[PDB]
Amino acid sequence: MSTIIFGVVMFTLIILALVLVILFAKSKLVPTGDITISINGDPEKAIVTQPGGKLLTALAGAGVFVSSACGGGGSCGQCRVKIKSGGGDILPTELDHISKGEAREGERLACQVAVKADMDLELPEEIFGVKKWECTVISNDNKATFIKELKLAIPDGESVPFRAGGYIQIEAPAHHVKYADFDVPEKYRGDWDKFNLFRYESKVDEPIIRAYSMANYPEEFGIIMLNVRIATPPPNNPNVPPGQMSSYIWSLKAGDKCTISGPFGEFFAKDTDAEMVFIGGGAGMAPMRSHIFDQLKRLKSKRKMSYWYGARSKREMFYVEDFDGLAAENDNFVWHCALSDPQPEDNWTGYTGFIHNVLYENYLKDHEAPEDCEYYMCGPPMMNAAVINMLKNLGVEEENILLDDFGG
Amino acid sequence: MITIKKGLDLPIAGTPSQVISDGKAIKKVALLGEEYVGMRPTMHVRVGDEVKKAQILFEDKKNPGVKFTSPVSGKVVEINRGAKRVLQSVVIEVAGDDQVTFDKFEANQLASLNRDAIKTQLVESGLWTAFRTRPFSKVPAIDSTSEAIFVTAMDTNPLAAEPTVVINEQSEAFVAGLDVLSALTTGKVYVCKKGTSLPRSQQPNVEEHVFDGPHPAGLAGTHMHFLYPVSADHVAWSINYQDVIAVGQLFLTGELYTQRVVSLAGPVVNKPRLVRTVMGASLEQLVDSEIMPGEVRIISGSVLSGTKATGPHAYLGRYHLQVSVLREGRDKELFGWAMPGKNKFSVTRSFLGHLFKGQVYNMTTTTNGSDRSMVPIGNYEKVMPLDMEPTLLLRDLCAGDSDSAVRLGALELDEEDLALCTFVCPGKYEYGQLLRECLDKIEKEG
Amino acid sequence: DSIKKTLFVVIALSLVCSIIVSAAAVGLRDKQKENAALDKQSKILQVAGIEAKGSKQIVELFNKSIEPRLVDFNTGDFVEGDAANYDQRKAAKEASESIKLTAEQDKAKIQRRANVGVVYLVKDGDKTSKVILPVHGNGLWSMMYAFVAVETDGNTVSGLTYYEQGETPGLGGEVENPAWRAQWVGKKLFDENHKPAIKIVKGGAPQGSEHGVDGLSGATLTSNGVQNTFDFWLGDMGFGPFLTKVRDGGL
Amino acid sequence: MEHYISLLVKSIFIENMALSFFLGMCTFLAVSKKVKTSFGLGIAVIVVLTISVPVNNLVYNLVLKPDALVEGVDLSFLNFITFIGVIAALVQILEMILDRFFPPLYNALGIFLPLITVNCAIFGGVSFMVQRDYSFAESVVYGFGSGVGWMLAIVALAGIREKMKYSDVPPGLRGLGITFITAGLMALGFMSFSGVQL
Amino acid sequence: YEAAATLFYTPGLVTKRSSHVRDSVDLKRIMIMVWLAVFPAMFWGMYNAGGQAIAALNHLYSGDQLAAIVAGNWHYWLTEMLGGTMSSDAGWGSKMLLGATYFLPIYATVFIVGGFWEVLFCMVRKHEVNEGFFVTSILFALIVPPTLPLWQAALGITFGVVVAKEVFGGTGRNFLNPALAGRAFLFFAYPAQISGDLVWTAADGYSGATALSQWAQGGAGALINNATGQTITWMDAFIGNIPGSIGEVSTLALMIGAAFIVYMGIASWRIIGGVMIGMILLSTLFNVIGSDTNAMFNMPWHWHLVLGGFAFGMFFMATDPVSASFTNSGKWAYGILIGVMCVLIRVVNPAYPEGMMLAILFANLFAPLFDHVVVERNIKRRLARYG
Amino acid sequence: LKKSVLAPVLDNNPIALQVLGVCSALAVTTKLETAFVMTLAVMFVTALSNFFVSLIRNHIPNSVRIIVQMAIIASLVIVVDQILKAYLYDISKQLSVFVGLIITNCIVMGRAEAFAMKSEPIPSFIDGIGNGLGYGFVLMTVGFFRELLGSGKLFGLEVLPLISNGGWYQPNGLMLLAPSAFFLIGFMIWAIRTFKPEQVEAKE
Ligand SMILES: Cc1cc2nc3c(=O)[nH]c(=O)nc-3n(C[C@H](O)[C@H](O)[C@H](O)COP(=O)(O)OP(=O)(O)OC[C@H]3O[C@@H](n4cnc5c(N)ncnc54)[C@H](O)[C@@H]3O)c2cc1C
Ligand SMILES: CCCCCCCCCCCCO[C@@H]1O[C@H](CO)[C@@H](O[C@H]2O[C@H](CO)[C@@H](O)[C@H](O)[C@H]2O)[C@H](O)[C@H]1O
Ligand SMILES: Cc1cc2nc3c(=O)[nH]c(=O)nc-3n(C[C@H](O)[C@H](O)[C@H](O)COP(=O)(O)O)c2cc1C
Ligand SMILES: Cc1cc2nc3c(=O)[nH]c(=O)nc-3n(C[C@H](O)[C@H](O)[C@H](O)COP(=O)(O)O)c2cc1C
Ligand code: FES
Repeated sequence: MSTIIFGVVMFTLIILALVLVILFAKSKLVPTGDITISINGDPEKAIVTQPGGKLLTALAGAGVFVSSACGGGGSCGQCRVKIKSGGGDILPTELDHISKGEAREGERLACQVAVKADMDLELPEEIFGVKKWECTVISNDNKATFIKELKLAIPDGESVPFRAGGYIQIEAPAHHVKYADFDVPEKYRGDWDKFNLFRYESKVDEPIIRAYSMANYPEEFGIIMLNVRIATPPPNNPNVPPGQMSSYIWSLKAGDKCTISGPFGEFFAKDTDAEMVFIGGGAGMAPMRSHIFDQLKRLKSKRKMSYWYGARSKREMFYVEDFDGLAAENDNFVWHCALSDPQPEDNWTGYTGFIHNVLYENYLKDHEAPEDCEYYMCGPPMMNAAVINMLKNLGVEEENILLDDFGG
Repeated sequence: MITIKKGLDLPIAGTPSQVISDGKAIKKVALLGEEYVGMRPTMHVRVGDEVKKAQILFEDKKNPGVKFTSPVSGKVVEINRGAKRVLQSVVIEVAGDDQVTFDKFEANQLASLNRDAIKTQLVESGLWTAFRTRPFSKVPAIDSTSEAIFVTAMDTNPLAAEPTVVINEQSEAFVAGLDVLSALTTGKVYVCKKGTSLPRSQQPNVEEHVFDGPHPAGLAGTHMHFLYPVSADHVAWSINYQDVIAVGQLFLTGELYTQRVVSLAGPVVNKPRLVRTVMGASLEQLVDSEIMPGEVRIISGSVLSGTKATGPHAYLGRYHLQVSVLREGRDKELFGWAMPGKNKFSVTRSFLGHLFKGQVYNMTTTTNGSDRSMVPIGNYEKVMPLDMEPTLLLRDLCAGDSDSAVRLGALELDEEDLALCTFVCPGKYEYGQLLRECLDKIEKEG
Repeated sequence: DSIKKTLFVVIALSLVCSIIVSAAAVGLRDKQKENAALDKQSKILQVAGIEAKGSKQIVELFNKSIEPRLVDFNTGDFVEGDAANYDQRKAAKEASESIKLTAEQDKAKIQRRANVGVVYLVKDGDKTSKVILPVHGNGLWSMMYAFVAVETDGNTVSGLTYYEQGETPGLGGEVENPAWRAQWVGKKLFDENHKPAIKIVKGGAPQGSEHGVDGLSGATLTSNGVQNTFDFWLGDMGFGPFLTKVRDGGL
Repeated sequence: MEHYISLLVKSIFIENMALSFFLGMCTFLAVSKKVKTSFGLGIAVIVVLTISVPVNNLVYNLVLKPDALVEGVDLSFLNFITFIGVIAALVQILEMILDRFFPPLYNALGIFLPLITVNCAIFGGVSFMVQRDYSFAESVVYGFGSGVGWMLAIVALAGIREKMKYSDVPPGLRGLGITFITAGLMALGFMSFSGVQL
Repeated sequence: YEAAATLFYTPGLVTKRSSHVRDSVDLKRIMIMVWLAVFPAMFWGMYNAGGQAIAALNHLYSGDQLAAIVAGNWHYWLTEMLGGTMSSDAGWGSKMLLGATYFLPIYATVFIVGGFWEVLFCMVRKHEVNEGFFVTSILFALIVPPTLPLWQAALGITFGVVVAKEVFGGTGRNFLNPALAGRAFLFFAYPAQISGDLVWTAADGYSGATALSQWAQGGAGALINNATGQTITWMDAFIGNIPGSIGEVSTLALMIGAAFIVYMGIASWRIIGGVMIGMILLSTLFNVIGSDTNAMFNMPWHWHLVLGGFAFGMFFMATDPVSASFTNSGKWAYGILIGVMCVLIRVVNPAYPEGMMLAILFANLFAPLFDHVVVERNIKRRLARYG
Repeated sequence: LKKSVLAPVLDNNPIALQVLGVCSALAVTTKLETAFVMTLAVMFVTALSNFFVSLIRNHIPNSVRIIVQMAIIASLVIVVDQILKAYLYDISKQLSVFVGLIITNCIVMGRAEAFAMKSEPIPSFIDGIGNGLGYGFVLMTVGFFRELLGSGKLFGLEVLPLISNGGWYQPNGLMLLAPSAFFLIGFMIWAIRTFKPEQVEAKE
């Protein structure tokens, strides 16, 4: 019995002694002092936080969204920051995302940097322009059998500093929406009723964010135009849940308001004297319209231009009036379109099949310098892969191949 | 001064007689677009266009400002493009004697010209493409400078010509080119040569260095490894002696000088010798009625690092100074691998051939075996005079470990620095392609 | 004040864990000791030739038939003490209770011998039929421990079992083979002059030999180990004087 | 002096922790990819083992050993908790020291730095020391030798794995399985010292 | 058959890239040359095995007992049926025949089983079957006792070919010696059949130790051939008139064979010299230290050379290019380590009388580390801007 | 429920995919009885440590998290050791140091840190049981081959009559040494990743 008490006392004493030693060592070694961070060279808006923690969290608290979309993971980005002091160490986890040629310039991922000492950043000026507007929807009318156009008005008359081809960030809270409430004109409801898609419904639990390219160009002041597709489960896998934000965006009625952020963008045109070739299909119409309108009307460049668009059926074509007007007004721009698998009722006359095949057969097969001109594309992965392969086969270098990408 | 112990002088048959004679008439010349590393051409001509000597044919997208010009006056007759529309050659049919002209200077003024004036003249005339850069063996950017320009006044390739015979005819032009290079260098100019006498330049920048030994002793890679080790921070420029003569002639007479003196030799050449030709000449017409009957392979350059001259590529290379011709060994022999070959060459002592000193072989284009994994019996160490671990470096290249290859010294090498290693590989590997792939990767993502 | 909470949590958790650990460790101590005691007793019964199954039967038979005793190696006389709980290995390791052997004496390569050893007397009644001697020595890979039971004349073996050898199975571990062990019964440890005479014959022992035992096939180093074990433990530095007393009839 | 030299060589070669007792295999197999990373991890293991074995020797001989504190009480059932607590505290203190003074090594093996508490080699070394009843100097020498042997084994495995950049392992074996087979062959080679008793 | 043409003829291929001429040597010739270099050792091993067996048989039995013994063993009565004899006056032909009836079945089994495994792996992986398995199989067949069971030989070759070579990608892709890996598998799996006094002479009921075992027991005075009652001399051990593994006995024949491959540049004289240096150094150190209880302490280097499998390993198994170091400086260290380990295992390890295969397998683990040290020094020299 | 219990058997096996608990696998797999007892002990300890760590997860301070977790684990292992010595004396003797080394078994600490510290008690208990089953799968599979081919026995019952007992089978002596365990685990991983190719590691 006397040994049980000894065992208890010795266990407690040994554990307590080890804990006290660890605490004393921690007190003597770790700094324990606050840190100061300068977001750039050298605004007065220095940030003072406690030691440790993630640099991404510190910037999010300061209000400079990187990114900062999810606060971790490093899955995608557009999650990079520039450092000129403090964080001079190199972490092995950043090399597989940052190339050797650009790592030496002092660029690091925000979600990887650790706040152990005072550091100074070199963020590009564009980041500081990020802020939100509570835009009011002008209209959300339907344009195709699976696509709608959303137009927004900036409150208080504020104008967005942006470059043609940019994209915005859309943020909405949790919601529950049924597909039966969609305001889809009967003109496009034939396939909807054939597939009985109105029976679907969606549920969201927490606020969500997404990115959307804008169909307007700078001369259109105070208006943000977006082209949105319906995230509908495939007929092969109806049991798959539908989209989380596309359903709410489609159900959204005119006159409502939401919060958008940005703009952001890197899919800008190059300032050369060479020809421009634009390729698109379905929802990709927004960046193409932005680029074409900007280049033709605002810049008034004489560079040769052309646009090639792919559609499922003759019912899927929109902006046709604007593009025909542009072609008539300017001899420097001419556009063509082809139907992948139109219905017999379309009574279509013209190019058919894949847009990439049509383009190669009609324009590039006879072009004298396919590599000289620049290629801009945005569309479904099926089209994108074929177009990339065809251009590589023709010998076009990556420096002249540019595209917008989406996924999930 | 410097003696190379490791190497190999290939005892191939048909060695040229070092005497210069007039060559056969040439009707077509071409510029080959695949022999310039990293070149992406922008064509400035089209089939049927008349051209003058030194007129621009195309530029480089990846190297702004560099011009590739016509060696002769005539008409563009072909523009050959291969897989993925890769440019193969631009063929010009000789006609007329039109040309573009430039400024003239006296021998006194050459050593004291502006680097900018020299650069503009060279670039405009198209002679700027004679230079190459270690690492990556690319044409220098027109806005860059190098502290070391290496002149190659020796040739140790098998069946190669004798630089002394050629230089003695153009001593004044050689000296003028040396003066221009001394003005252009910003460091020193290294004239790497053999133990015999050559015309000298009085400028203190120009230094003559003597190399002795078997083949690799005559390579710019070896010369740099021994006199100015190169790396990412230190880059040297390389130019051969005939290009130096061309530079001297350009700056002395104000017009491009496209003459060449190559060696036509090989086991199947009836009368090996040196012949006067023109830059980018047609090898098909050059070797007409000069070879024995049968199926033969014509090579632009040495049998160690040349280019097969077939069809669209049947034209003299830019950096090649010899034409090699040898038979095609498609024969199959019973137990040929087990014979006690008195007529079989090898750097190992497993054949009877090595016992007959001075023997000369009628070598063919055979791979004496099939592809296999590397079993390092120590052949590479016998032919590599540089301070490297050849077997480890080659295994690194084969595995594709570019970072470790750079650490082991890949940045100092050209495809022609591993020709002997490819030669003596029991597994029949070809390390030039692997080295080029690794260098391309380093350049692209570095 | 984080420190207050961390100290409180650590102390409470330590108390809760320690009570359980200590109670478990102290509750099972007697059974843990009894398990080892039973394991020891089983081997002695087996070598003595008494069949026993189960802990109850093992304990009953061991208490009925066996009688541990302590022996002074130098003189072979019995000594008083707790023979049941004596630990000869610890005694040998201890400097106050052991002697450091010399190269000329350390035949078996044990390097140390306890001053007092323990033997077990097999009794079928008032008289004693056998005495069991624990012996050990170095093999090729490890130290090997065995029990040898000798008749009451002090010359004739009745059985031998190796209970801890750790040699190579099939080659050196054959010391545990029942067929090999059965060869020892009837052999005589001493000759007419009362000197050790056990022989581990290489290549097989003669027919009907009274001193030779077949050596292990292909395991001459372990055979040498066994031979050295017996050469030492039958000598003057081992059970020599005690076996002399037994032969004279002091058992 | 011969005693300690023999003990050191025995620990390094005859009783190699990695390839004779086979302890610490999880990290010995995971972190063998690069020679210099293995070198750093082995240095850390050396430091931890050398510091920890003698400290546990002192604690065991002063408190836990039977009859050490009071006549008739044996607290040997606290061996596991005492050993693991000492090892964990030392690992944390070394982690803070490396963080403050050695950012290079800290970032080199930051992920596995806290995982050397669970390395079976250190706990096994402490247990073997307790069994063998070493003195203080013997404990120091034994810990140092065991750490050095573990470092040698892991560095050799890393060298082999680097040499294997030229291999053509089947997809199913690529990685874990081939590393297991390699370690088995290494143990086969290390069996040369089996019969040596030192 | 298809395999016939692809092994007897040459591919008839040409080149495709910048090196338009190639060396005559190839892997096929290299491997066949190494395979031919062990023929004298193989033939002497057969003859010696036959001679030892006949001498032991006539030492043990005679007359009707010998007749019954020969009638009861297929080796013996096949030798007699094919024109040979089993009497004391048997000639070199009879001894060679008796040795052949032991060696040939082992070699055939090893070849067939290992070839099956190699072909299976190469066909499934869609490679081209290549040489070097010839060397592996012949060496494995030569480094085993004459009495090894055939199923054990099959298991050993299976382990060596599959676990050590094919699983890493085949020839040129491994890091360990395949033949020695198979031998070690046998060593540690069935030690009773590859050690002791009952396996090194193929005579029924005969027990006898060999020179390494006898020296460890009683020094140089214990070297006695009990079959003939004579004393083993240095010349006997050098010529190969001693029991042991089949092809290891004749140091003279092994030297004759190795001289050719060393001259041809296939084997590394650097490795051989390193092995010799290490052996001499450690043996002389042991001789100087001395011992009063271990007779192996006073065995000189020239006796170390001619006993056991030292010469065989040094000449033919330590020179495997794939398992060795890839640097000239590292080869010396590799060889020195092999020699030192061999002598150490011979002397201070009482469990094993010989240590060649263990030493080579140990050095196979550390060769890449020597390469690492050398290459790191080279890289530092380069960074100093001296190439 | 069965998802959390059965995933660590083949989909997320500790030894074959996570590389945890290799030492005991190499050590205690020469006899099926010792392998089985080790499997049960690891299951018990991991389940209970997960349960308790999850119970008190909110109140553990970051400064001494390792100390708290290892105190719980070591207490459980000490109790298990006492029970084994009291009731399974022979098997405890055979295991020797590896009963104590359960504390440093990587599986227990990994599951405590990765799951229990952020999950609920019952889920943590189930996760511990599942990981124990996954560990035992490899333990028993290796032990079966090792024991059968090294001693011709299963659970101590003679299956192949040995040559020394008048039988026909000669046991393999390499099956009683670690290299056999290394090779067996390697080939088992090969088979698993052949039947489930999604686990194949990329060439990079
Ligand atoms: C920079 C950028 C710009 C973009 N611009 C545009 C644009 O201009 N126009 C446009 O139409 N799109 C654009 N997109 C695509 C973007 O993803 C849109 O938000 C798109 O409409 C998807 O809508 P969502 O996010 O509501 O659907 P999500 O739910 O994010 O994705 C839909 C898919 O996820 C599946 N899914 C949803 N919930 C679950 C679940 N719980 N489990 C399993 N599967 C689930 C659905 O079945 C469907 O397959 C852009 C993307 C990026 C990155
Ligand atoms: C990858 C990890 C390691 C893998 C290890 C694999 C081990 C595989 C073991 C295979 C089993 C072989 O088992 C062996 O088979 C042969 C087949 O004749 C049996 O037979 C053999 O012995 C008998 C004994 O009476 C002889 O009469 C007979 O001529 C002989 O063939 C052996 O007695 C048996 O021991
Ligand atoms: C792997 C292996 C293990 C061995 N184990 C033992 C052993 O445990 N005991 C033994 O006596 N011999 C063992 N030997 C045999 C010895 O090495 C030695 O050959 C033998 O003792 C000589 O016996 P002999 O005097 O009859 O020739 C083993 C051999 C090998 C290869
Ligand atoms: C290449 C080679 C390596 C060998 N390696 C070993 C070894 O490591 N251990 C061993 O006990 N025997 C080994 N042997 C076997 C011995 O050399 C020899 O055949 C045997 O010892 C003969 O009996 P003896 O030991 O009495 O001389 C090897 C043989 C050869 C040919
Ligand atoms: S924080 Fe989400 S990718 Fe970086």
